[PDB]
Amino acid sequence: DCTGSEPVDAFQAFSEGKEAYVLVRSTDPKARDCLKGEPAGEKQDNTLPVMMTFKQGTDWASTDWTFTLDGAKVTATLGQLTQNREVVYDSQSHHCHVDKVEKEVPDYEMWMLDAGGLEVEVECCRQKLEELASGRNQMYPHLKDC
Ligand SMILES: CCCCCC[C@@H](O)C/C=C\CCCCCCCC(=O)O
Repeated sequence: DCTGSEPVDAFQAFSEGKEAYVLVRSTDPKARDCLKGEPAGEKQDNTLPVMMTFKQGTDWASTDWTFTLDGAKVTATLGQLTQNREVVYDSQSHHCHVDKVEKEVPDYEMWMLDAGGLEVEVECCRQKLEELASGRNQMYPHLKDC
């Protein structure tokens, strides 16, 4: 069945902001190499401090974001930058989840704890992403010598 955590809750999907999640799949041809998200503090009200990292060529890169959580919704802000996402799927143990990136032509992403194990859950996330983004070429951001 591949039934995951329901109802879907962004905070729960992020392991209550106690873990780092890496981007493993994306329909975005602009997806950044090694894009990783990690907690950078405790949960301020419905907001969560997050440090996003990635690699540009051989150089590591960094940015700080404020996540605003509302159920399954995630509003990420940095300066004048605002990114809206909706966690559409969340694995049983909150090991991996699938996001819809809100925009003119929406993109879909698969994030997961940076660890092995719970491979059936990983497969389920992959399956849910295929459903949401069927027919879309996928990129593998974490498979870039990260
Ligand atoms: C809080 C731990 C991180 C969980 C991962 C959240 C995942 O579902 C995606 C949610 C928000 C991602 C924000 C995207 C920010 C872009 C980072 C790269 C860049 O644009 O510079």
